[PDB]
Amino acid sequence: FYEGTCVYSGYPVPRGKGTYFVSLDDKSSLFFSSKYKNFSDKKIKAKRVKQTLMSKQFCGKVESV
Amino acid sequence: PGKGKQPLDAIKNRYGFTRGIQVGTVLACADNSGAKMLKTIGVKGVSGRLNRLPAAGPGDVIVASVVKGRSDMRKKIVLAVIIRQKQMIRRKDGVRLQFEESAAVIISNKGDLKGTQISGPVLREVCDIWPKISSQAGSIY
Amino acid sequence: SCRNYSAPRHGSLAYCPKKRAKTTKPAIKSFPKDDASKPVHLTGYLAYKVGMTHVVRLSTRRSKTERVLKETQKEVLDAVTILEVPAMRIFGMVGYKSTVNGLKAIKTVYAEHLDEQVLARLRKRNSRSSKLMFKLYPQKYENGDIKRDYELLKRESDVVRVLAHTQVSKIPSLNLKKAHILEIQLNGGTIEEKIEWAIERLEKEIPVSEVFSQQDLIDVIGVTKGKGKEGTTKRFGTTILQHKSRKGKRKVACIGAWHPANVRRTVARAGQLGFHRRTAQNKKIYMMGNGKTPFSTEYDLTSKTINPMGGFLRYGNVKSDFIMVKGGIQGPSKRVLALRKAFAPSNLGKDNEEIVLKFVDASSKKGYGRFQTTEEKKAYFGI
RNA sequence: CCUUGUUGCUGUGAAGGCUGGCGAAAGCCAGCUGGAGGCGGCAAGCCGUAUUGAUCUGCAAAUCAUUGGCGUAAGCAGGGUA
RNA sequence: GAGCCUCUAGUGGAUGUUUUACACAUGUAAGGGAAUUCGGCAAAAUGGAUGCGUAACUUCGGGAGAAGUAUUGGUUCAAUUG
RNA sequence: CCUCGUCAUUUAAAUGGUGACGCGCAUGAAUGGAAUGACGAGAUUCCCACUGUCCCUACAUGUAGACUAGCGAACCCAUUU
RNA sequence: UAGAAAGCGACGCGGCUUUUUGAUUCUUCGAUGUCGGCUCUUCCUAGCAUGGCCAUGCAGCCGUGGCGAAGUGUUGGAUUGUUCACCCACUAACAGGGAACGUGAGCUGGGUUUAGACCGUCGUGAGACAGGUUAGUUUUAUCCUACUGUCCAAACAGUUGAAGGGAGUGUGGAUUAGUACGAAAGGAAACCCACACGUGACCUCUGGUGCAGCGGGUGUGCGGAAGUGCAACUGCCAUGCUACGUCUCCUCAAGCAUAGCUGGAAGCCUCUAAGCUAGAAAUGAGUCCUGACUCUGGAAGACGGCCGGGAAGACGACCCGUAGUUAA
Ligand SMILES: [K+]
Ligand SMILES: [K+]
Ligand SMILES: [K+]
Ligand SMILES: [K+]
Ligand SMILES: [K+]
Ligand SMILES: [K+]
Ligand SMILES: [K+]
Ligand SMILES: [K+]
Ligand SMILES: [K+]
Ligand SMILES: [K+]
Ligand SMILES: [K+]
Ligand SMILES: [K+]
Ligand SMILES: [K+]
Ligand SMILES: [K+]
Ligand SMILES: [K+]
Ligand SMILES: [K+]
Ligand SMILES: [K+]
Ligand SMILES: [K+]
Ligand SMILES: [K+]
Ligand SMILES: [K+]
Ligand SMILES: [K+]
Ligand SMILES: [K+]
Ligand SMILES: [K+]
Ligand SMILES: [K+]
Ligand SMILES: [K+]
Ligand SMILES: [K+]
Ligand SMILES: [K+]
Ligand SMILES: [K+]
Ligand SMILES: [K+]
Ligand SMILES: [K+]
Ligand SMILES: [K+]
Ligand SMILES: [K+]
Ligand SMILES: [K+]
Ligand SMILES: [K+]
Ligand SMILES: [K+]
Ligand SMILES: [K+]
Ligand SMILES: [K+]
Ligand SMILES: [Mg+2]
Ligand SMILES: [Mg+2]
Ligand SMILES: [Mg+2]
Ligand SMILES: [Mg+2]
Ligand SMILES: [Mg+2]
Ligand SMILES: [Mg+2]
Ligand SMILES: [Mg+2]
Ligand SMILES: [Mg+2]
Ligand SMILES: [Mg+2]
Ligand SMILES: [Mg+2]
Ligand SMILES: [Mg+2]
Ligand SMILES: [Mg+2]
Ligand SMILES: [Mg+2]
Ligand SMILES: [Mg+2]
Ligand SMILES: [Mg+2]
Ligand SMILES: [Mg+2]
Ligand SMILES: [Mg+2]
Ligand SMILES: [Mg+2]
Ligand SMILES: [Mg+2]
Ligand SMILES: [Mg+2]
Ligand SMILES: [Mg+2]
Ligand SMILES: [Mg+2]
Ligand SMILES: [Mg+2]
Ligand SMILES: [Mg+2]
Ligand SMILES: [Mg+2]
Ligand SMILES: [Mg+2]
Ligand SMILES: [Mg+2]
Ligand SMILES: [Mg+2]
Repeated sequence: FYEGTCVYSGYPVPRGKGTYFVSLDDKSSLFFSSKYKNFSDKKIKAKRVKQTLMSKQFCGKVESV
Repeated sequence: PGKGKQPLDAIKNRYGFTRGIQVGTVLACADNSGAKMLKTIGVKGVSGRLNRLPAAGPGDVIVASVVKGRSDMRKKIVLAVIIRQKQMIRRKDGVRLQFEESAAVIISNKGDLKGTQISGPVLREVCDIWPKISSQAGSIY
Repeated sequence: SCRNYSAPRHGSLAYCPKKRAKTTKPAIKSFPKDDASKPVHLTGYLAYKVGMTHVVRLSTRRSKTERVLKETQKEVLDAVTILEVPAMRIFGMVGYKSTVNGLKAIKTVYAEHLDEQVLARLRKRNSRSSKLMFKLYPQKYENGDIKRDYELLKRESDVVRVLAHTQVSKIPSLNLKKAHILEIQLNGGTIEEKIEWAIERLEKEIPVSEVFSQQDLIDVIGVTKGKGKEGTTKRFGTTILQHKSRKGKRKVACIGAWHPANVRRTVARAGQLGFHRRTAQNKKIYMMGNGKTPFSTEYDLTSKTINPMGGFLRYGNVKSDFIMVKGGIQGPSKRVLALRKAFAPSNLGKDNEEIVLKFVDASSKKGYGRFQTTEEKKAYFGI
């Protein structure tokens, strides 16, 4: 069982962990931890954070769609 | 129970979430009635203990005064329902939520809404105990 | 003069004086009422605290008066504690007699062969002994002293209890070579039946499945975590004083009036906190199982043991039988606890409901645990 | 009262001066030069507002920390004399 | 001749123990933001230089750094103080 | 003095602040009277920003403190408490 | 609305209290720190809410007068140095008091009440004024006793229970039900579920903290790079600790006020004179914490130090290990 997939990191989230953040734009979004939520606020682009699943796919280190 | 000025006739069950909003808190108004900002002066249902400030969560009814809005409406006392909150909440299923900004919506003594449209997202649990809010909210979460 | 505003007291006087417990192992001091109408059964056991995890269960509990038509079912997430319970071994019995001064012990009788683990409790320092402990007692079997002893117990007794020890050698993480010994009461039938039931079982092993089953309510007795000497702010919960005060803010300001000219026992003072005996009533058994047989739910079709990835932090892996119970339990990992059948049955609706599990969490307790098995980790990373 | 010692860095830009424009005149407007003041921010120093802070069998029969006021001058100081 | 870091030249002892509570010098804090208290006391916030833009009143000197806003590192070039 | 004077404004709420009024216990003209500018570590009220002052406390650092070696006092004292 | 007495009760008369202010001067002038607030504990009842009842000008809803009862509650703010007062908001309700006008080697220092200075009124003046205004140093426990924990009196293993402590309180929703009751308008009465305050524990989750660990930049040192000192800044974060997180809290017996049964005195009557039944958040026990004197057992060796650890800790004490799934 999973809670979902983290918006910023790309990481799958275990049941009973993480949090949803809801913006006034009306969108609901899931984050793995406080670490990656804060990186969003500070406008760090995910592709530069080299341990993320997003970054690894973009570089072609991991096979993706 | 109905005592004093501005009594409430339409009591409902509380949920046990954390209480982010307390006396002194200024918060936005979400409806189209013409008020813009509300200043919290009291909470319904609170019996109190020494040195503690009264506090509320989503679904609770607050007493407030209108500090921004149209001229006919300012410096008057009014009742409102809390629809979203910036402090974190935990559902009994274990899911946790947090909104970007807190807000409330104005009601009559009988629990009827003052306006006709509500800006932005609203918490699911509120729509379970205040059914009229479901009709005119932006999105439900 | 009377004080200006009303307020409640700080802390409960039901637990004063709050002194330190004498030793870490508790005796069950009170047992539920006997009833001659039922078969002979045991009333308690010993267990070791492993650690905590969480589970998801299905529920359907609602007000009987709620007018909703649909049979609503809902997921609930709950925290649970795991206890390890290897089989205890029976090694003797005691009879008691009722007097104007309460219960008094008549005689104690021991098995012919006793284990090294139990003899080790009788000496103080383990590695320095001549081991001439029980070596002359076996003659009493030849002499008929045992047969005279049983006669006296059977003739003159009101209450009968067995002596049992735990097999510490099965739990290596304890670093312990002396067994723990507990006296456990027998309820049901008559004195004669109780004595015969006991005699049949000296030297043998009783599994936990004799005493408890799933969904049962039980009482847990233990000693809490220790916290050393502490001030009034933490020991009794009193408020901190004004920010600009000289001579310290974390204290009670006034400790009495002029008369009486002494300090009362009801005023808060600094001292020991923690390491006290406490009993938790009516906790419910969610599951019973074994540390090395995998299990599954109707919904989670993975097959896994109770052990999380990397084990529990300062314990490792469960190997024997285990019980799982709702909520938190006294003391740190590795402490001994006493389990008892509930003293009286509960009327509360939250206690008497069924339990149906759909998921149990097995992720790592060190750091953020993000996989449920080694197979998932090997699949997420390469190769 | 007599004889001596002690002004480093910066801001603002008075009087006086030179060009260009406007005006019938009187004299108005720009840009630059010049460097006045018991005039501003600071340094070395001199002082003593707050914390009713520390200390109160003190380091000390009046001290210490942070925070403050003035610092191109009815400013601070040694010796001789009344 | 500020604070911070180095060269020349000069420098130091009541012993061991990881050491509860309460202190005295300091750090950080979800949501709320003076509700605290005689009283925002203490703390936080603002901060240099460059440009844009600056009110009432006034003894016409001032107010004025009014207020309010934007910019600032490394590298490689043009141009010569912009 | 009566007095927390009356009316307006500031707050949800004003023994406070500012604006008006005046038979002023007992205002008033170098015993100096009245209206402003620039300047006060002077007294007082409000707003914006900001915050452990507070709700309601939690965790961590240095130095003392506990225990130990060497050195080694005083206030006070009818005392049986 | 009839009517002394549901509720009131003129004109008069008898008491109790010490929480107001007087009256008096017995104790202290080789010194008992003086108003208010903050903090914290206990007691009283003349009962505001919450539980059981009786009367009614008690239809129902809301009330009013009385009885046994002190277990649990009685709040957040604006002006003011205030106790007091007066308003706003919440509430089941926002009762009244005592303990050297409780509480300064517990704090604070706004008021009053030393020495500076202004104003008004009084005085020829020096000066006065329970008139107004502003600035004005809060010392010392290391003694005895109390109180809170700690060891010994009490070899080791298993227990017993004398006596002392004590704990859960309240609100709402749904259902009965738009029912009974009332001309109508209005409008009640268990069980179950949600919550708040209080109590005791716990870290699986989520916040917080950053001592161990990994990274980044500014000024200046070790010829460069690499490894790095000092001034200190900054992003993440194990274990642990913590609340803004999670779990927790009823059952008997004897009986108060009352309302009843049988029943004489007193052929009738009658709750009482003997005897019996129902009876409160109150009382006494159990479940919960502390643990006096005891009781049962093994064996010619036992136990303490020294050495090494922690789940325990101020120091002692407690839990453990020493030729082994021992340590490095
Ligand atoms: K962080
Ligand atoms: K008092
Ligand atoms: K007991
Ligand atoms: K100049
Ligand atoms: K001082
Ligand atoms: K010294
Ligand atoms: K130099
Ligand atoms: K320099
Ligand atoms: K204030
Ligand atoms: K005040
Ligand atoms: K102060
Ligand atoms: K002019
Ligand atoms: K100005
Ligand atoms: K007034
Ligand atoms: K006013
Ligand atoms: K006059
Ligand atoms: K005059
Ligand atoms: K004159
Ligand atoms: K001044
Ligand atoms: K420390
Ligand atoms: K020391
Ligand atoms: K005197
Ligand atoms: K005083
Ligand atoms: K009553
Ligand atoms: K009471
Ligand atoms: K004092
Ligand atoms: K003692
Ligand atoms: K012996
Ligand atoms: K008792
Ligand atoms: K945790
Ligand atoms: K943590
Ligand atoms: K150096
Ligand atoms: K964390
Ligand atoms: K009875
Ligand atoms: K008792
Ligand atoms: K012997
Ligand atoms: K040791
Ligand atoms: Mg208070
Ligand atoms: Mg501590
Ligand atoms: Mg002080
Ligand atoms: Mg963990
Ligand atoms: Mg010069
Ligand atoms: Mg000057
Ligand atoms: Mg200097
Ligand atoms: Mg001077
Ligand atoms: Mg002062
Ligand atoms: Mg904060
Ligand atoms: Mg914040
Ligand atoms: Mg206050
Ligand atoms: Mg200040
Ligand atoms: Mg004021
Ligand atoms: Mg005026
Ligand atoms: Mg005059
Ligand atoms: Mg008196
Ligand atoms: Mg004295
Ligand atoms: Mg005397
Ligand atoms: Mg005294
Ligand atoms: Mg009474
Ligand atoms: Mg007093
Ligand atoms: Mg005192
Ligand atoms: Mg004063
Ligand atoms: Mg004076
Ligand atoms: Mg002064
Ligand atoms: Mg570190
Ligand atoms: Mg090993």
